[PDB]
Amino acid sequence: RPVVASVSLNVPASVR
Amino acid sequence: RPVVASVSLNVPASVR
Amino acid sequence: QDLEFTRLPNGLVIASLENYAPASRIGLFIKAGSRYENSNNLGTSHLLRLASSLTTKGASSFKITRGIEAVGGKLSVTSTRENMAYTVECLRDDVDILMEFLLNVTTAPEFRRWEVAALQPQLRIDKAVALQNPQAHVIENLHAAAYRNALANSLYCPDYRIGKVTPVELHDYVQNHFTSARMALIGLGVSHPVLKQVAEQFLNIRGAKAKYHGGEIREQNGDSLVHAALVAESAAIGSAEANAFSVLQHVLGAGPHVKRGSNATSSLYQAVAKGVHEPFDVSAFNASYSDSGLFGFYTISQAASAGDVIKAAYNQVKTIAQGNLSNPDVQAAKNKLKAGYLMSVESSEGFLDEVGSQALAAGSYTPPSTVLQQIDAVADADVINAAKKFVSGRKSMAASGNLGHTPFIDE
Amino acid sequence: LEFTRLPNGLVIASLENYAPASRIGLFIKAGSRYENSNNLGTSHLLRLASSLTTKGASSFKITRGIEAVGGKLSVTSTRENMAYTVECLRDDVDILMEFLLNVTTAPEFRRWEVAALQPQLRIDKAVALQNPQAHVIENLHAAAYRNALANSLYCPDYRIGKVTPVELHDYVQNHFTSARMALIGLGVSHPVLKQVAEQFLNIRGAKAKYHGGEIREQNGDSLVHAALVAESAAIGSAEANAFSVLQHVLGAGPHVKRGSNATSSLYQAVAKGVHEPFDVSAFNASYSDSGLFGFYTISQAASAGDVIKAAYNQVKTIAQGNLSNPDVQAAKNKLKAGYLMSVESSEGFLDEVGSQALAAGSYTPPSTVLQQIDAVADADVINAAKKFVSGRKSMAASGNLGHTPFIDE
Amino acid sequence: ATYAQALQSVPETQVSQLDNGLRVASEQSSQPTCTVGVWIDAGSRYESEKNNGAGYFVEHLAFKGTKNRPGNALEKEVESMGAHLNAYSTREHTAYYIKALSKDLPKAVELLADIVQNCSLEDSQIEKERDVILQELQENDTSMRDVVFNYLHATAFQGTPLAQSVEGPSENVRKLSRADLTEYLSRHYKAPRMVLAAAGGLEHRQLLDLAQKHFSGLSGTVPTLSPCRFTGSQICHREDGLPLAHVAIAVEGPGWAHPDNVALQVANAIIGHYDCTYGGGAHLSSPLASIAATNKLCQSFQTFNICYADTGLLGAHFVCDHMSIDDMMFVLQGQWMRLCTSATESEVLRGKNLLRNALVSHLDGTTPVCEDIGRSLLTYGRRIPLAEWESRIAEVDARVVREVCSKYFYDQCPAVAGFGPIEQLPDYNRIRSGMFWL
Amino acid sequence: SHTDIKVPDFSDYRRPEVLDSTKSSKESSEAR
Repeated sequence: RPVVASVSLNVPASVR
Repeated sequence: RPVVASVSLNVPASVR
Repeated sequence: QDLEFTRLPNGLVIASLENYAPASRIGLFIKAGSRYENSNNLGTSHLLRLASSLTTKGASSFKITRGIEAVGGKLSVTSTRENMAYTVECLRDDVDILMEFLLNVTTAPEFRRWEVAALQPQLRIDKAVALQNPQAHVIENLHAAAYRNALANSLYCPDYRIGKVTPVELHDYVQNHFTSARMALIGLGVSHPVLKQVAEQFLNIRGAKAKYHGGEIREQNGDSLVHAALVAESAAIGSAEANAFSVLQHVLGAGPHVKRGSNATSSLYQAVAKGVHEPFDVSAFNASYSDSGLFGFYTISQAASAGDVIKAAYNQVKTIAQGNLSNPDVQAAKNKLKAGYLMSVESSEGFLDEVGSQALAAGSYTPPSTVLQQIDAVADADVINAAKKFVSGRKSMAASGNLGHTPFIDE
Repeated sequence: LEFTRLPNGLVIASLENYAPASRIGLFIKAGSRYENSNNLGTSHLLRLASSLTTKGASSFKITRGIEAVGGKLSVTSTRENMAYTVECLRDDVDILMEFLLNVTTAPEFRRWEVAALQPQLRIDKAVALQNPQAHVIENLHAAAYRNALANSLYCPDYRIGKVTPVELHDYVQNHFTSARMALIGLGVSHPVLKQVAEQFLNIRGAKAKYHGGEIREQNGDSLVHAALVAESAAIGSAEANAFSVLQHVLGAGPHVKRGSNATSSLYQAVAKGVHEPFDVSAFNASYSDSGLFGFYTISQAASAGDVIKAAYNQVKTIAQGNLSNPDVQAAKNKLKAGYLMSVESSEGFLDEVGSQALAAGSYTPPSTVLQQIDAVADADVINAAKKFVSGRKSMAASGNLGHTPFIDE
Repeated sequence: ATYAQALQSVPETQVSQLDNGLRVASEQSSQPTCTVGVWIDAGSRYESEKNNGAGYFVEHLAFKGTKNRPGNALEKEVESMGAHLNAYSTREHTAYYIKALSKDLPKAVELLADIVQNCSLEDSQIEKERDVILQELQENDTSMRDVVFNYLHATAFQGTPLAQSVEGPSENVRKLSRADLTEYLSRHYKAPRMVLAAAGGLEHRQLLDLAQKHFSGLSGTVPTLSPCRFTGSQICHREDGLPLAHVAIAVEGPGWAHPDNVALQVANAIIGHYDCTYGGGAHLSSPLASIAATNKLCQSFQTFNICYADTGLLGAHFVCDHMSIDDMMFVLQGQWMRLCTSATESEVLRGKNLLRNALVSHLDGTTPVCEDIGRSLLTYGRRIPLAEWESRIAEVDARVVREVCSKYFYDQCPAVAGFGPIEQLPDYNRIRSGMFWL
Repeated sequence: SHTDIKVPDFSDYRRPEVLDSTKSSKESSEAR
C-alpha cells in the first residue's frame, strides 16, 4: 500500500 | 578470501 | 463556499476555504521527503519529523507544548518520500496564536545540541512501532530494490545513523528545502487575507531523479507468515496513464470494500480461490510519485504457498494483457475509483491531503467533478498497454517471512 | 601416507611421522549447504555444541580430561565441511580418542545446556563482524547462489532462542554418517584407527543454482568493502587451477610486507591516476558443486567505482589476449609455492588430506599437483577471464555507497 | 465569523417515525457522498449462556446469504456500485452501515431489508463460519488490549448478562443453532427498538419514502432491562513469560443520561494519555505523562468513559514493565485525589478546550456523524446539537469537579485487571487504601 | 481461551444486601 508516516505531539504515531 | 570459521575450547576464536 | 487559490511572486502558494466550520485547520505541505536526502544525511527526516516541539527563537519548546494544549489543539506531522506536512488543529477562536507557534518551528528553529541528543534514541522506538506492522520494511525494500538514489531512501532511519546525527547537518537541509518557492501554505476554516498577511511577514525568504534499475531483496526472518510484492515501473501522476493504473487497481483488487468479504468481483483474489484451500490475502499495489510511480501487488500467505499464489497473479495479469476482459468490470472498477476519491476527501484531513499535494506537483487545484471526467475518458486499450507495460516491463520484487518456497522473478 | 576405505564408505588415513605431537582431524560433509530454510543457523550452534553432554562421558569430564593432558579441541567448519580437529602428545592418544567420538557418536543434546549455549551465538557472530569481511562475503553466496551455499555459516538473530535439540538429531542422524566421513589421523599408526572406527563409527542436499544477484549495505562505515564475481568452476577440473593460477597473475595479496605488489597486474593498474590508499586482490573460491571467482575491493567512498572500473577493464585486457608468458610462469611459481607453504604445517597439511578424501576418494601428493600446474594453457587462462567477463555476474558491497555503481554501470 | 455562530449554522438534524416503530432521521450536508446505517438495541447484554456470542455470529452470515440476493450476489452489488461495507457489534448495540454516493442511495436501502429481515443463513456457511469464529478466539489471544476489557467487564458485572463476551465462549459457538438465531432474530430486530440514520448530500424525504417502501413491511410489534449492578473485585491472569503487562482499572460509571458524564470526559482528558511517541516528553501538561516520559516508567496508557443504560465504566488502561507498576498507580491515584480536592481552574480550561476539539474532530465526515445519531437515538432519546454540548460545558467549573470526583473516584470499590508479569501488582486492599488522600 | 473463562459465584460469602444481581449497588455501598 502507499505507505506514509504520521507522528504528532498528541496523535499517536501511525503508519498509513 | 575463502573465509572459514574457527572456534575451540582453548584456541582463540578466529576467521580464516 | 468556494476555494481560494493564489500564488505569490516568490513561488509560495496559498489557498483557503472558509466553510464557516468550527474546527479551524491548517496544513503546510512542503517538498521535504527523504528523496532529497543524499547518502550522508539519511535517517534525517525521521528525526526532523520529530524535531517539532523543540526550541525556536520566537518561543521555547516548553511554551509551545503547553500553548497548544491550553487551547486543546494538535500538532501532527505527515511525511512522505516526496513531502513533509505540518498539520494542526484548533478552534477558530484562537488561530492567531497557533499560527505563530507553527512558523517558529519551520522559520526559526535553532536545532540546539542537547535537545537533539535526548530526541535521537526516540528513533529506535518509532522505528520499531512500525515494524510491529511488518509491511514497513518489506515496502521500503522495494524502493531500495527498484530505485537507487532518491526514493530508495526510506522515511525512517537506519540504526547506525543514530548517535551520529548533527544539528549543522539539518541547517543545510532546512535552508535548502523549506523555501518560499516549493511550499504551500494551505489553510481551512479560515479567511484568505489573514494567511496572505502571515506569509508576507515570516515566510518572506527565498535532488536527482528516480532511476529505475530492477532489483530484488529477500528477508528470511523466521516469521511464520509471508509478505511479498512484485511490481513494475509505473508512470508518474498528471498523466492520464496514471489513472489507467488506478482504475486497473480496482479491476484487479482494491482490498475489501466489504468487511469479511470474499472480494468475488476482484479478478485476482477470485483467481486464487480455486485450488487453494487455505487463508491468504492480497491486493493491488499502486504508487504514483512526481518523477515516477510504482505498480504491482502485495501478497500474504503461508510459507509453502507463496509461489503457488503469485503464479496466479503473474498469470492473471497476462490474461488481461492478452485482451481477455469485459466492460462492466471496468465501469465497475471506475465506480470504485470514483467512490474512493470522494470518500477519501469526505474528511477535512483527507480533503486537505489532496488540496496542496496538487499545489506542489501541479500549481492548480482540480475539483473532484473534473477528476471524474478524466476517469470517464479512460480507454480499455490503455488499461490493457498498462498491464502490458507491467508484464513486458522490467521487474522489481521483495518479500519477507519464511522463504523455503518463494521463487524469484524469472521463475 | 596410508590411505584406505571401508565397505561402509568410511575413509581412513594415517602418517606415522614419528613426531611428538599426535593430531587427529575428522573431516565431514556437514557444512551449512545441507541446511534447509527451517534449520538455519544450526551449524553455528553445532560448531559450539562440542564440549556438551554425551553418553560415554559428561561435558565436565571432557573439559578437564583434555586439559589434564593439555590437548585441544578445535573445530573448523566450511560451507561444505565440518572438521573436529584435536591435538595432544602421542602418549595419551587413546584417551582423547574416546572423548572425540562421544561428541559425534553419542551426543544427547539435552535441553538446558543448549539454552545457556544459544546466547553465545550473539557473541561469536559479532567477533567476526568486527572483521567486516564476514557479512560482505556471506552476502555474495546469498546473492549469487540460492539454496545451499547461500546459507551462511553463522546464525541469523531471530533464529536464536528458537532452536530445538530434536532439530539437531534429525541433522546429526542424516549427516554424521559412515558413508560421508573421513577419520584422518596423524602422528599415529594405522591399525589403531582401523580398530576404533569398526567399534564406534560402525553405523550407516540440492545443488548451487547460480542466478545472478546483488546486495548493498549502506552501513555508515567510513571505508568501503566490495566484491564482484562470476560463476566459476568446481574443483577437480583443471579449469579450476586455471583460475587459481590466474589468481596469482592478477593479484594474490601481499607476498611482501608493505609491498607495492608491482608484479600484480591489477594493483599496478590502479596505481595510475589514483593518489590515495586502497587495497584489493583476487577472490578465488572452489567448492564441490561449483566455485566462485572475482576480487575483493577496499577503498574510500568516492573512490569505489573509480577503482573497480580498472579491474573490470583490466580483466578484459586479459580476455582480449593481451598477456605475456613470464607473468604466467611467475604466477605458476606463486601457486606452486603457496600450496606447499600451506601444507608446511601439520594443520594446514591436514586441511588438505581429507578435503580431497571427501570431494575425491584419493590423496594427491604435491608432486603430482605441480605437474597438473605445469600442464596449464594460456588459452585456458584467457576462456577463464572470458568466462568471467562473458559470464553472468554477482556483486555485493558495504560501507558508504554514495558513489558505488552497479554491475551494468 | 466565530465559533458560536458556526454551531448555529450547522445542519440541524431531522427526525421521522413510522407506524411500525422504526425511528428514522438524517442530516443534510453539502457532501456529495453519503452513508447510512442501522443502529439498534441488541448485544451480549440480552443473550443468555445458551445463546451467548450469537449476535456476533449473526454478523458473519448476514452478508453471506439472503432470499433474493443469495451468496456473494449481495456482496457483488456493492463492489459493482463502488461503495464500501462495514459492520460491528457491541455489548448493547450492533450496527451495519454503508458508505456510498448520493444518487445510488436508493439501491442501498433496498438491500438492508434483504439483509435484516430476509437473511437466509445457509447451513454450509453456518458451519464454515463456525470454524472462522474459533480461528479468531485464537487470534484475540494476541489482541491483549481486547483481552483486558473482556476480563474487566466480566468482573464488575459478574453474574449478570453483561459479564458475557460479545463473541462468546467456544462451547456455545460449537452448540449454536439456526433456531436460537431465529428466536434471537425474531425478538430483537423490531421497529420500536431500531434506528435508521444517514448523512451527506441527500434529503430527509428521499429517505422517508424508502423506509415507507421497504421497512414498512417490518414487524412493528420484548423484555426490558434488569439494572446491571456494579462490583468492586480484582482479577489477575499472572503470566511472566511475556514482555509486558497490559493493565486496567476502573470504577462504576453513572450511565448515559446522567449529565455529569460531561465532566468526567474532561477529567479523563485532564489526565489525558501518552504512548512512547510524543516528543513533548518532559514539557507535557499532564503531570502523569511528564513523569512517564521523564523516567520511562510505562510505554502507553489510555483513559475512557463507557456509557451503559444505568451505569458505565470510568477508569484507565496502562501498559508498563514489571518493575514499574506500583509507582504508576501511586502517581495515578495521586492525580484522582488531586482532582477530588485541589483542581486548578486554569487546568480545567485545558480540558474544556480539549473536549471541544474532541467531539468536533471526531465529527469529520459522515460516518462519525451517524455513529452519534444511531447511538444517541437509543440512549439519550433525542440528538443533542453541538451548541448544546457547549452550553453544558460552559456551566462547568472546579466546584463541579470536586463534587463529581468525590462521588465516583473517592473511596469507592474499584475493579482491577491484569494480564502479564504482574509480580509487582499490589493488592486490592492497598490499592483502595491508596484511593483516599490521607 | 480467554473468553471461555468464567467467574464463579461468591453468593456463599457475599453480603445479603448485594446477592440480587438484578438490583444495583450505590444504595447500600454508603452503608457497607
